[PDB]
Amino acid sequence: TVEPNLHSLITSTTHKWIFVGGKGGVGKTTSSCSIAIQMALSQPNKQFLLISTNPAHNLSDAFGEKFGKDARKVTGMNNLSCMEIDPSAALKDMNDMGALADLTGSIPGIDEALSFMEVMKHIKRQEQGETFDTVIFDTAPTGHTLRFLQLPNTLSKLLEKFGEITNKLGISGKLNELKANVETIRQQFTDPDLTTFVCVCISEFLSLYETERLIQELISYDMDVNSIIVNQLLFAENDQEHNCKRCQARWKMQKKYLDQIDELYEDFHVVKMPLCAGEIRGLNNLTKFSQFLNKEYNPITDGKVIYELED
Amino acid sequence: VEPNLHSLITSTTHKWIFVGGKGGVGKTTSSCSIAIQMALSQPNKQFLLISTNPAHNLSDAFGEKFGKDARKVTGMNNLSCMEIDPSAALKDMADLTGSIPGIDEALSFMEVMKHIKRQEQGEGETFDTVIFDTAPTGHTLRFLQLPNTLSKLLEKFGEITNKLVDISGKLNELKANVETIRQQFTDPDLTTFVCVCISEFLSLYETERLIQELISYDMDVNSIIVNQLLFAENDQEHNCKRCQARWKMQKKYLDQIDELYEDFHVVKMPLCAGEIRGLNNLTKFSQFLNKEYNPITDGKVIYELED
Amino acid sequence: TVEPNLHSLITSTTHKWIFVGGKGGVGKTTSSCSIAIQMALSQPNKQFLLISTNPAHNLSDAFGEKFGKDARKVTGMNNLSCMEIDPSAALKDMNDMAVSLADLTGSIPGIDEALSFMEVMKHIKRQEQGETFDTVIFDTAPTGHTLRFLQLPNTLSKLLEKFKLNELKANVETIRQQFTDPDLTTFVCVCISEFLSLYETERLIQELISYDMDVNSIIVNQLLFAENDQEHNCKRCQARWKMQKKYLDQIDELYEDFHVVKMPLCAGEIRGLNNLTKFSQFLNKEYNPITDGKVIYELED
Amino acid sequence: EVQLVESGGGLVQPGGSLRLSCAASGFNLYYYSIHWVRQAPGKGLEWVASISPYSSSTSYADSVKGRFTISADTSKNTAYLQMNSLRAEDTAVYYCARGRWYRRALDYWGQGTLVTVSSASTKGPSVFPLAPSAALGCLVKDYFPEPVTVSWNSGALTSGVHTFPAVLQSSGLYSLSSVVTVPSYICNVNHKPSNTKVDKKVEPKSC
Amino acid sequence: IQMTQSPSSLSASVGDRVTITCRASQSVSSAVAWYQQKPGKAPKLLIYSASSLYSGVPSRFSGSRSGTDFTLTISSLQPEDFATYYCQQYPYYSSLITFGQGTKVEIKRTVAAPSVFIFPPSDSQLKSGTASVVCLLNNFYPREAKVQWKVDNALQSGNSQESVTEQDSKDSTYSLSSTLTLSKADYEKHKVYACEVTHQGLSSPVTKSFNRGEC
Ligand SMILES: Nc1ncnc2c1ncn2[C@@H]1O[C@H](COP(=O)(O)OP(=O)(O)OP(=O)(O)O)[C@@H](O)[C@H]1O
Ligand SMILES: Nc1ncnc2c1ncn2[C@@H]1O[C@H](COP(=O)(O)OP(=O)(O)OP(=O)(O)O)[C@@H](O)[C@H]1O
Ligand SMILES: Nc1ncnc2c1ncn2[C@@H]1O[C@H](COP(=O)(O)OP(=O)(O)OP(=O)(O)O)[C@@H](O)[C@H]1O
Ligand SMILES: [Mg+2]
Ligand SMILES: [Mg+2]
Ligand SMILES: [Mg+2]
Ligand SMILES: [Zn+2]
Ligand SMILES: [Zn+2]
Repeated sequence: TVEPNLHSLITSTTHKWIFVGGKGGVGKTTSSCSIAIQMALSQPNKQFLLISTNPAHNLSDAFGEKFGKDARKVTGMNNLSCMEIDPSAALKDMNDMGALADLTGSIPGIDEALSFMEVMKHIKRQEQGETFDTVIFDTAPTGHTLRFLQLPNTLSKLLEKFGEITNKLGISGKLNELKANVETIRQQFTDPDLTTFVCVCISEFLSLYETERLIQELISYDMDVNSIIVNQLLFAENDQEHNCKRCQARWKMQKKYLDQIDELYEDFHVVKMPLCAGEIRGLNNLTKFSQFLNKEYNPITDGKVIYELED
Repeated sequence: VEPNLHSLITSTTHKWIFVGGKGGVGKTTSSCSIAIQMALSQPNKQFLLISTNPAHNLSDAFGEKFGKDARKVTGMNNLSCMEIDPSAALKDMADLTGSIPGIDEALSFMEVMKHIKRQEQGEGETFDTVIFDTAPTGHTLRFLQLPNTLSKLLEKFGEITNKLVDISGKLNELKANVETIRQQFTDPDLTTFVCVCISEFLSLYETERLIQELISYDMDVNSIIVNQLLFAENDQEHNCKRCQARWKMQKKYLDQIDELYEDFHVVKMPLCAGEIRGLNNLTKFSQFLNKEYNPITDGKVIYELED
Repeated sequence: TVEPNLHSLITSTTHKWIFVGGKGGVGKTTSSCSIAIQMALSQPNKQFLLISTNPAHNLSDAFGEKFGKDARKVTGMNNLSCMEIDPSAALKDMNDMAVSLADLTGSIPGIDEALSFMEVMKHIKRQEQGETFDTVIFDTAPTGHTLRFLQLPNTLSKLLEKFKLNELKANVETIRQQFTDPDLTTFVCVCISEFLSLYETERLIQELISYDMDVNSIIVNQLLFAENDQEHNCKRCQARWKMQKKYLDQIDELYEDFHVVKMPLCAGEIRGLNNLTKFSQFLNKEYNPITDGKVIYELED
Repeated sequence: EVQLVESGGGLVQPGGSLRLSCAASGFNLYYYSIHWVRQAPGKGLEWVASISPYSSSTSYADSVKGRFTISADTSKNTAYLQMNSLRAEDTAVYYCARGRWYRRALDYWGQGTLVTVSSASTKGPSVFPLAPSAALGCLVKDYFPEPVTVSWNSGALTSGVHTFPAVLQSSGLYSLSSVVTVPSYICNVNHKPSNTKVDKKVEPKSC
Repeated sequence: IQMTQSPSSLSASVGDRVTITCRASQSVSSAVAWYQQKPGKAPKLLIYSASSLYSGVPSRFSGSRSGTDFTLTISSLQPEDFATYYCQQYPYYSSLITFGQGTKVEIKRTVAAPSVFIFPPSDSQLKSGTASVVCLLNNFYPREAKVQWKVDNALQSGNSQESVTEQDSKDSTYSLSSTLTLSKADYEKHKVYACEVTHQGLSSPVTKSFNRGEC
């Protein structure tokens, strides 16, 4: 049956776009960091780019160094870079190709639009030219990330009405460039060999329903989804202390929903990750945690590792 | 400054209450809890709890379906919930428009506009107080910048409008509406932003970033809910290595939070063993926003959650 | 078996008029407050009014706050109000509106029922039009004079049948049909398990039935259950309970078609919102002398 | 104590409307999916509609899509099926059943409610004796709509009784026979949708 | 898109192992369920997810998946296991629910000839202006039978209707009525009315007849 890990994705030589998403606070940032690290360690001759498309960025916080609109290598690694788009500064560097920039810089949607433009300018870079091999997206929570992924479709339909209107109102080739560019992006996003969406969730009632809507929504967009990370699991029966009323009670809830998840998502890689005692922060800890996306965590075997994170 | 939201809960001036914070810290749980407390404490006022998170969870929280039209919470006389579906709202007023980024924030802004108008006219389906279960930090900031953003935007449009049905008047009409929202949103007695957070590293810096940003918009925040606290030293169970180690970390940051935000109502809420859903469990949970949670005394409530 | 509770009444969304009556001192007032509270808690989205049509009012005394001819919210409740019509004050204000004898008219036997009825018309005139409360519970006078009141729609209608005046006849006939509607109006009988109450109670129900008034609920109040006291002594209590239990069997047999709700004699005072609420729960979920026994002594003093 | 209760089934003329109701208890239907499955006379199960409040999604079988509408009142814990533009084919026993967000199999069902669609009007049966020539019985002829219940000696005679399934005649009315064998007797027919009750004595031939 | 359930019916005895098959047109993974429906009652859930036994269902019920082929196995039929069974697919990529045509599992027993009875139209009915004559076939097995009407030695077609009961729970037999419907005028235009019954339990066809108004 389907192995409970991301080993196939981590060692993949075909995927160019990897979206990590899900409900607020399930562990998208933690998971996207971990996936990006595993791919980087697993494929040393490739260059990877982890971009946060969440307007409230946490990559800088997680690694303990400042990232921005321009990609920077993670300190300590040779092939992993991070980026956190700043709408104001990104529009400024077009401002200083300056009112326009700041105005549009705060309009709702700007963060989704500039993330999309990042994809666009990456497509143009690949064709002509040496750039990042695989790009992993630390996305915003469900609601807005769905907007982002509708954009190839949304812009395509818009650019049809736009063209026939702007030509009679009153440069036309600039439309065709984007119109074709958007298409290219949609082709790659609906290609399961080039693009995939890794869902993150927690085994709690409120995250269950939202995760299922999300997955269905993505499938409707012809977006490949075949992996689900169930994060922050207690595995209370393996503590070998078997006490703490709260932990046993919460694990009972988790385990219950974990059986429901297992049953519905039989055809998905269902990757189960433990709630750690320490902080998943800094290169070392993120790396130590990431290994369990590659080789499934065993509560009986690797039980001590949740207590072995630096402080 | 007392570690509770009693004054906000019993406030008779506030019209706009934003409940926000990082993803997954407890915005939805807290906003429901705040809305119940206020509705219970003020039975003569009508309360509306609106979700501006495109991934709505109010319906899931209460266990009943809500929509764009306000509906009363079953079991409450003066609390209603609203969850606007963009594609379905525009159909009443273009499905591609319902998929455009920012459309969620726009329709939410229009909803605020509808209510200030009806409140001004003393006519129409109205609510005395609107509480917002907001999207996470990033997009909520975009929403609260909208009065400033739209203001500048309508100025520029003025010129390129005069470039070529008496349209200038409608721009002027919008400028005025926006201006009324800006003054109400920046009035500390009418509007406040309640921050929800958890005592963890990634939450601390984002929360601080958020508050500093809200203040630059002349938005009031004097309330911070620190949620999902373990209180391990009070569990009466001095074991479980994970809880002890996790609590030691929570407690460490908790001292820092308490020191920095001394001017704020710092409300501490426990991690529950049960599920906080349904009116009853939400009501029981919400009591600790009005009267601070004593881990030594109120500890039983952690397991008293209906299932 | 008809369930020994008033749950289906408490949760009813059809009933507009609810009369709580019965013999003197059996617990109309206590029960009417209890019913009123249960309904208000069970249906917060609706407004309930509790009117005392007993000229010797006790609602103010029972809750411990001043009610009067003008409806007033029960302190602690968001959707329950009480009204105690003062005949002198009502006639005083009415006579003032006339300018814009009254003393004596407020002293005539029957004025209380006439003014009570006038309160009913006041709510159906405001319901029929967009010109109030969804459900009105009546804490009535004892049996005798309550019957005169309930027969009053028929009495006016028939007298005016023999006999501006259309409006009157139209509004009277409207109350006559709604009071005889099982889904809108019902009568909850309160009684005690004592011989003097038994025959009056049976007389009362039969009378009501003949008026085409619906009655399907009986509260048997002030029961000792001395077999469950944990004491199993006190000669008076055992002797009296022996007598109560005997009649309770007789009641259960005769009224098999009725909701027969059994309520225990409490050790404390059933006064104030807190104690009335704690008592009222047993109208919704039947009282178990074995399990719910402790509540008898938990009444706040 | 989980259970589903259907209601609102009855007789409707073609092109007409009918609203079915499914009252749920023992659970909150908001967190589950509710389904309508129907069963035509002598036929198999056919799913027609589903609703999942927790996703705001509804789903219809092509055979009814555009004509039917499924909805739910989560405050009344009740689901509904609005049937418009009804046709003869829509005649069936309509069940409501429950599914789970992770399992779209139907675990709990109601008792079912009968919907009959025809231009024919309600009519009570005529009862003729099938006198013993031993076997004997009653012909219950020309009634509408289903169902009819028959007894013998008001319940006393049950052994040897064979009550045949109704047959729809060309007239649009149903007919069936009920027989019993006894050693060489009154049949009791009850048709509620017309509120008819006939007792018909069956004796040998007078010759 | 179309679930093919086979066989459409099957006879078996108590203690037999029986297998019902459902073939899915497309891959629906393991999202298939099985139901049991008894006459007049709502279906009951037996198995979900192809092979997972639902709570309260006896262990003699079993399900397996082989690609798009799904099986329901009853390892040892009990008297109560006799009913109709339905498979059902609920694919993850769709919101459609699709049932199979059903399988009626019935009890096998020994051959039993029908006892045959004929009933002329009653005098009560003739006064009403119509004529129904009924042929009764009582307690036979197997279910297969043919009834033909002969009026004055002439075969009838399109003016008869048959009805058959469900298997008797004790006798495990069927019964059948055939009813020839004519107008009173047509009824009185002929003398001899006979229904001929063909069944495997009969060496030669049995015929019951009567002359009109001869008592
Ligand atoms: N397996 C884990 N064990 C222990 N702590 C965790 C684990 N996963 C996440 N955390 C912590 O929980 C918090 C939430 O993690 P994270 O930020 O990655 O989720 P998120 O989906 O990206 O949130 P957001 O919606 O704001 O973008 C973080 O403080 C993180 O350090
Ligand atoms: N004090 C608590 N105790 C126990 N569980 C909690 C507590 N607060 C929240 N939860 C649970 O944790 C999850 C996250 O809570 P919640 O939905 O309210 O946060 P959120 O900020 O609104 O998330 P989102 O960004 O997606 O909108 C929920 O499943 C909720 O039931
Ligand atoms: N179950 C009970 N337990 C204890 N005390 C009770 C109980 N029911 C009633 N009482 C007390 O008995 C007295 C009579 O009760 P109550 O006033 O409600 O009866 P009533 O029918 O309304 O009297 P009246 O005919 O004058 O209007 C009151 O003092 C009340 O407090
Ligand atoms: Mg994040
Ligand atoms: Mg939320
Ligand atoms: Mg009284
Ligand atoms: Zn613990
Ligand atoms: Zn005593």
